[PDB]
Amino acid sequence: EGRMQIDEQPGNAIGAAVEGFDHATASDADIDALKSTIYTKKIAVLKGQDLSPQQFLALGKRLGRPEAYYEPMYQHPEVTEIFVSSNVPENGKQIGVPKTGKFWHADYQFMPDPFGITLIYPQVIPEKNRGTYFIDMGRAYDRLPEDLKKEISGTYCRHSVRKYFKIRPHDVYRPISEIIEEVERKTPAVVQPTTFTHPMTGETVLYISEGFTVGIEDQDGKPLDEELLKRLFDATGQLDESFEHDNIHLQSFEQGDLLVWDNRSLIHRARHTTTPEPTVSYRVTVHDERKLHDGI
Ligand SMILES: C[C@H](CC(=O)O)NCC(=O)O
Ligand SMILES: O=C(O)CCC(=O)C(=O)O
Ligand SMILES: [Fe+3]
Repeated sequence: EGRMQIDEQPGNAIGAAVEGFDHATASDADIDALKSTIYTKKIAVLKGQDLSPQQFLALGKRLGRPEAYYEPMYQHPEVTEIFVSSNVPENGKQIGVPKTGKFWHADYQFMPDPFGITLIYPQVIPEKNRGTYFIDMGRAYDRLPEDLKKEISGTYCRHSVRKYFKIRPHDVYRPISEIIEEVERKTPAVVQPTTFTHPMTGETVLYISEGFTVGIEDQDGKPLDEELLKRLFDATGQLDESFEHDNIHLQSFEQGDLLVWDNRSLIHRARHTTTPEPTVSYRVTVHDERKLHDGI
């Protein structure tokens, strides 16, 4: 340690900026303070990071245990644990996958054991149409009308990647039904309580997203009408295509920034493709000292 400085946004405003962070030299107390900022301010922006892919993984390893993405076409060619979102060819070749995350989601919400912390290190940043949208789903839960809180009490949700699974090069010429069935086998839909208690803060989190949450079911396992999910998406801001809803936060960044966020509390989305500007980002996703929630 000696010079990491965390500047948290005041009051209830989301976010924090972190100056002087060096993952190779930060103390244990520095790391614990950064993690507390992540869980309470939700998004920590590390400033002035000039890191190789290997150094980025090393930074993630200070915060938790990295997990590689289960579909390897997303993986960086040198570092399996880095997920690459890219639409800039390198020597004419596609690296990673283009145009990822164009829907509201929490990362790995369709998997049984999601990690708690996402790290994004932007490489190529659109000049005009840059940033990622976020909604804090604990704050969104707290803002629901009381009767809507009651209606989801006791319920469970089903989450699946089936809508947004991306076709891979080796899928060409396969019948689509075989791919659909392979997705159901490899990544079956996962049931979770509709709300859970955040292990680090005690907040109640509404754990749903328009992109991955495919059904809601009662306290006894019987499917409820998806009109309930639509009303929850509506109330929490996930159906507002203008992105002006009060719950929505647009997180911008500049070169050298590195975003670290709470993947229990937040859902996120890419912006509309209103410009032809490219995006390249590297992502590391880490498990911290607790499961996503205590029922895992
Ligand atoms: C479906 C996405 C990948 C993609 O948007 O192409 N998975 C992100 C994640 O849930 O970690
Ligand atoms: O969830 C996905 O589709 C993968 C990409 C992603 O998580 C993101 O772009 O934020
Ligand atoms: Fe994502």
